[PDB]
Amino acid sequence: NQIDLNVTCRYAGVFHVEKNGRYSISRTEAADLCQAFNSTLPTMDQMKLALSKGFETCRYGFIEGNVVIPRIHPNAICAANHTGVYILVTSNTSHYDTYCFNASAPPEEDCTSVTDLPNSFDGPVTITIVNRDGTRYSKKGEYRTHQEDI
Ligand SMILES: Cc1ncsc1C(=O)N(C)[C@@H](C)C1CC1
Repeated sequence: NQIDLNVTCRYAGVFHVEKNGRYSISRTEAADLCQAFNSTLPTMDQMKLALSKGFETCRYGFIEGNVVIPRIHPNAICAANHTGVYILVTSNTSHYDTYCFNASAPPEEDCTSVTDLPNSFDGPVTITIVNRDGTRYSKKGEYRTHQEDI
């Protein structure tokens, strides 16, 4: 019973979380997941400031109100070569990665590793935070509050 959470650097408190190496998070699960990191879904303004500090990914993820990809450099296979916060307009499907916002993070680029999941609750799942540099933090718990996400 295991969940891998791949996380990034934080940029003005914003970071990306990919679950089990595939698009697999619902909007309800995304809010609960960010809550386990003492974080919330970023607002579009928070995401734009993170972008301006150096944040970009090549994955769709939830923010408040939309599913987006922050882009700095044009890349043909990432958001159809767009720059800025690219907003997903048309999709049949509901599951993506998520972005999260931690207000107590440093103001600009923070590429230190994440070493805790401070606000998960009691549960049976082995949750493993996986950093980009491979370092890991694991703990037994749960973060999903909606049964349909389990
Ligand atoms: C534990 C941790 N490791 C690096 S920063 C940091 C922290 O204070 N957080 C609140 C983390 C859990 C959020 C991912 C930003």
